[PDB]
Amino acid sequence: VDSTASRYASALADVADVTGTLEATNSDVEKLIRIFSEEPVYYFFANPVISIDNKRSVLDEIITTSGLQPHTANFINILIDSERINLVKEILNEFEDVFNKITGTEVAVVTSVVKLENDHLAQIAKGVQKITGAKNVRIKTVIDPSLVAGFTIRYGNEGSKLVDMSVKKQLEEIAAQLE
Amino acid sequence: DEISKIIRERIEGYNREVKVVNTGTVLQVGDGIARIHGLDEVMAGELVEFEEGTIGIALNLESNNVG
Amino acid sequence: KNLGRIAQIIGPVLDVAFPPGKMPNIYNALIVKGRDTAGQPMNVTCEVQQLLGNNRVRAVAMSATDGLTRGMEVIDTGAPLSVPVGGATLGRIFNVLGEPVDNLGPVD
Amino acid sequence: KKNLGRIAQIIGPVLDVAFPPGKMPNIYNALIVKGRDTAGQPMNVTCEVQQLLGNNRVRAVAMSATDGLTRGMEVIDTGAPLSVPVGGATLGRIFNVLGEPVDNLGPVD
Repeated sequence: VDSTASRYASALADVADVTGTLEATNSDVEKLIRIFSEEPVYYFFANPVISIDNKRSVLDEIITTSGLQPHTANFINILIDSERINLVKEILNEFEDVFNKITGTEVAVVTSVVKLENDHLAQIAKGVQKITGAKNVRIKTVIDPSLVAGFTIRYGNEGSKLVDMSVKKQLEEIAAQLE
Repeated sequence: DEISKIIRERIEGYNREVKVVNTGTVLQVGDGIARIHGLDEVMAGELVEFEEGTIGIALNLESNNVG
Repeated sequence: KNLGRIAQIIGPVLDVAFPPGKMPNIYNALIVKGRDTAGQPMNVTCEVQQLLGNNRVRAVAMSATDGLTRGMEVIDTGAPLSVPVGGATLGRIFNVLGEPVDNLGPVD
Repeated sequence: KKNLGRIAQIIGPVLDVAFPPGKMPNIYNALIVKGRDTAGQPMNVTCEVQQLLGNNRVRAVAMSATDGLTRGMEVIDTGAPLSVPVGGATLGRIFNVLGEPVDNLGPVD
């Protein structure tokens, strides 16, 4: 994924890797994602019929009222001066992913009617640590009453690899009774 | 994250400044056409007027701009 | 049945947003309830010719798109283009979409 | 007049100039580049604007040689189209689009 945005987030992740502030910068971009979940500030920054000076003033004001480093603020200033402000949501959504990449914490997603314990989470996490090479393995659960028998796990670069133990048995034997 | 009340007020004030209900503004005018910002309520073919009244009609009703 | 919004119209072609999960299949009719020149409501149909993605579908309008503003409420039928068929069709001149234009009366 | 534009992109005969956000020249105005030749003396490459590109940037048209202009030069607006001398003065002189007598004779009214 060499997108229009992934080079920016990989550059910021590289800067945080050399400078050594990665786990802080992830909280920084979480604050910025919570900022850019809203419509008015995102519309303020995205639209092209607002002059640059008041944009400078209000970004400096958000930095002063939220207390951030120029390590982060320079990226947003570069984004606005390069007119990539429309894709800040994309850059920040992929930056946690490239953090997981260069810091080896693979997100594991499972979906079922699940009411699990620490045993299920821990064992499948250590198994996918062995088979995918996670430095640390981290978990996520999705609770959905659709799948009856087992589960459905997703993982990979974009959750691309899938081995579901709920309905593959179902669909397999439904296709195999006629075959 | 913290959105302060002065920041929120300046943001909403500027957004009301740029986004007036009846109007919009001009983005680019290349050789006899216009790409107008906003005008999210207007109709294709419905005539528009600029500053100094030079009349124009709208056809290329896109998502960011309108032609 | 999903109620959609207009993103763009460019002459007769359209860009119709939709709910994040639900979307019409290709060649589903699109009912866009609009207005006339004096504002009385009128209906202009469209046909999904393409699914561009990101909850946007390309729609070619069977009626002229004068009466349809941006952001207008678009309604999906889900099924393809329905036309009445049977003994009612014999002896009557139709439009593109089954609504007759002999003006003896409406369809049955 | 009394402003400063920055050359931003030169693809041959076409020029991208940026202006301060308020003051923007009208279409079919006449810029004038305060450029220089290979000898460094201040030489002019007069310039006609055709289109507002947007994002306080415009696209222009160069009326003379482009070989010798750099990204970071300066340009001044006249606020009017390319004026040309008229009347009994312009009778018997070779003329260019820049209103310059090209034949080896003196200046004009």
